[PDB]
Amino acid sequence: NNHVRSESTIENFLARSACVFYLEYKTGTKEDSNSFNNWVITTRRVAQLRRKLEMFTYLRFDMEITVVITSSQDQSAPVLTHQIMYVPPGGPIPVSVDDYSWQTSTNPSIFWTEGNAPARMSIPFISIGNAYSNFYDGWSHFSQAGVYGFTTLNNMGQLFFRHVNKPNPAAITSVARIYFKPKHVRAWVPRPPRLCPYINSTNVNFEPKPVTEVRTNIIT
Amino acid sequence: NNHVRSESTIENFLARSACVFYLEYKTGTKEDSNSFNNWVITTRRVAQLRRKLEMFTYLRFDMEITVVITSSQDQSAPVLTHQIMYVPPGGPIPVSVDDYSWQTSTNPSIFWTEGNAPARMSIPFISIGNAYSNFYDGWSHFSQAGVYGFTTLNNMGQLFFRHVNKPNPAAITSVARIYFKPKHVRAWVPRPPRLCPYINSTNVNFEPKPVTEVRTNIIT
Amino acid sequence: PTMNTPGSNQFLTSDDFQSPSAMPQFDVTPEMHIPGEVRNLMEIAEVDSVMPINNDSAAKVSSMEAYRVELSTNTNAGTQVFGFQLNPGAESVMNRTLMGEILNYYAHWSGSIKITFVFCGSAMTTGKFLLSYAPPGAGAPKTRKDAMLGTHVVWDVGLQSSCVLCIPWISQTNAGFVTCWYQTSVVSPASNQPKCYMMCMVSACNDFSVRMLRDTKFIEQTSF
Amino acid sequence: PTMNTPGSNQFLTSDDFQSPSAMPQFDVTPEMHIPGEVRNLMEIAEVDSVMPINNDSAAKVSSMEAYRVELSTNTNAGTQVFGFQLNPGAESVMNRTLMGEILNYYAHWSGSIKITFVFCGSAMTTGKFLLSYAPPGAGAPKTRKDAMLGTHVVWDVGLQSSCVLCIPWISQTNAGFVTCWYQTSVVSPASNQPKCYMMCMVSACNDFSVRMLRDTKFIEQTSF
Repeated sequence: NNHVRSESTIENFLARSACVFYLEYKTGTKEDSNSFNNWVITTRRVAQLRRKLEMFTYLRFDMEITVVITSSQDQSAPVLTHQIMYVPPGGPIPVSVDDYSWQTSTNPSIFWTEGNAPARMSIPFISIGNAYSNFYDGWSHFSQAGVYGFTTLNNMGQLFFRHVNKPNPAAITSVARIYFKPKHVRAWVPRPPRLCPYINSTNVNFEPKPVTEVRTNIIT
Repeated sequence: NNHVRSESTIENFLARSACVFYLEYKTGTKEDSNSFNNWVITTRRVAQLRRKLEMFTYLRFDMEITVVITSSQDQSAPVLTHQIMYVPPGGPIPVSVDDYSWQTSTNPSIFWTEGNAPARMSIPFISIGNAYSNFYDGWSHFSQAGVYGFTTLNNMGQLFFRHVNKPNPAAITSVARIYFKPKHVRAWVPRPPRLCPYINSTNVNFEPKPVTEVRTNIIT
Repeated sequence: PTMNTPGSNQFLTSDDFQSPSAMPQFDVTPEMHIPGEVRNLMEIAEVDSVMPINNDSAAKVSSMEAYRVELSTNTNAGTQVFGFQLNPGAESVMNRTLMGEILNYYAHWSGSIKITFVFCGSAMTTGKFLLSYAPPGAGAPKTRKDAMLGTHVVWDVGLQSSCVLCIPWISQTNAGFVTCWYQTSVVSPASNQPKCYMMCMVSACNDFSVRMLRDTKFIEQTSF
Repeated sequence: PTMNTPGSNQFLTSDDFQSPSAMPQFDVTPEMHIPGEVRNLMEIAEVDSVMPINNDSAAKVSSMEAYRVELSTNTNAGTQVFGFQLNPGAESVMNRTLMGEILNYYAHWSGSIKITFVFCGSAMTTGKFLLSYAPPGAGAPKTRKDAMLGTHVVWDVGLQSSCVLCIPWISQTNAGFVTCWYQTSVVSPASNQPKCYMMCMVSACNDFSVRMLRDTKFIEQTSF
């Protein structure tokens, strides 16, 4: 080298795209069991991602969500249009393919057609708190008897997906895979790295593990 | 906070996209019953939208209409072209698939082909009045004996839709869904919020309702 | 550097760009000045409105009994008349009022609000009431003695015909309480029905803030 | 000149462009100052951490024996106690420490590190140890005589309760060695168990650099 480093900035230690989920849904009537599908935004799903966001106790960031979507027919039509709807937390949600929760005016939605560069949009920092909390040590209720940890803290919206075309002969099944990255990170208060494999996706519960590998003898 | 708010500006309380209609039409001859379809522009169709535009007595705005359109064939060709025609109020209108009202030179029209970003265009403020009226208290005729409320006030054009290709074997059915948002709103004179569910789409008619929920007793 | 970067083809609702115009000729109607103009929704959140206090089961269907609370000579000192949770947007006593209805279009808000009491009895009636306020995270007083030791304003009816309490620190159970208590029984001139009434009004006070739009819960779908 | 040049349509992960915003209205929560802020990952690489030295087979399952090494009066002068390869990121004696764990997120790093010895015995115990360092590309000393002729610091316990060696020229077998040797046997006051202990701590020193991110090897996939 010849100057101060800049590959170990907080902004470059984070802010890398990663797969976080994928899901399926297929053309069909509202009767059909799977014909819309949803994913709740959380960063605790993927172990690798989770590790690097438990380096810090508090974070605030905007995030970008890009969905890349493919489709294939199955054994024996016009180009399909897909709708991706973001529901901010505390909004209405659909329970079926046809509802007035897809017609609601306060839920952002992206209409996108195949053969175009994949849809994306950013979601700005949302929370009444001044940072997301990656550790919490309280209860939901005002007397201790609530739910321990991750209560109303770390609550973000959720996506929904459906086809926008009418059903037509021959089912089409789509697979949409979600990529996620934060941007404009700021971190406050560091933590020691996690040492034990994750168990639950909502608790810090762990099974005891050895600190380190054995050696053949301490002397050289 | 630390400064004056700006999420409760009139411009951000309105000016959000919302679904307002959708309709269907299909390839076919002029004999065929459904082969073109229309929608009259009004903002009283959707209850949720209607609520927030009856907050004020007078409004003036430009509007943007985006139509997102999908299509599917049905059981047993080149890319289809769709025409969306705006007819300003007091123009000629078609009564069938083939007329000289699609060939008229004074009606804006958008030709659009599938596999492109959805068509849109704005319509500028149109009315001889200096504001739209969301409440009116007169009659159409110069002596009271006309039609009460919403007469020649709140009259805007209407859209028409058809395929531009010739009919060909195997029907294609399209579904076009309309999104609408105003922009550059200005409001004058506020109103108290509506309390009773809407009945007619052209009257302020209502059925009496309780003011508020019951309580178990007024004392704590 | 390119113009075909990911997410450049898509229609995203609530994203602003320019758009071509259907008529780039006609567009012309000159604006005129019109009395009264609203440019912010906190200009109609600071307007007083009569809140309903009395809720029975038909004293709020016919609702001209909903806005007023009985008083009598019969009642003895140190018994409360009304009281409420004090939490607009979730307590039906002030969430269908003009001010309260604006806060159902947002999630998370803060500021202060001010309530107003108005005695509407006769001009020869005189009494004394002890108004009281409990901080959030503390139960309602159970006695006039308890209430008195809290924050309280002794409001003499027969001098003042109204009182304004400006209550800080509201935001959204835990939340304060407002309670009114007899300190003395009302003194009638000679009235043979001892019915005297008081109303209550509410409005947002000074600074107020809201964030993050969402749709109201009080209208359900289309039906036509 | 055109905007449709090869590679203008594609989604490339780790490529930065602007993107439209879902809500271009709400976005507002004012930042507040919060004590402690990290802006670089070398601000937590220069913090001391207790490294485990003692590794047996159950002196590291229950690991409160993992961080400390026995000493005794029984042992004779000129026998070594511990020693290690000195190569953080591949030697399990300091690669699961706070400092060492940061260097498993990068490939190729350099700088200097400094180790610290702390004697935690009684306040009447006195001995002398000969600490030693071997340059990279030379085997560990085989005798205290050999060690002495190398680089060595005679550390008197009974004056100093700690010593810091700052070892330059680490980067990634060949690599140095650190070894500790008795020079004298410990002198007990009258203690009937001659157990005395010493711990060791490690941290990066001054300038340090890393390049080229990669994923850690210590967590394996999802499982829920």
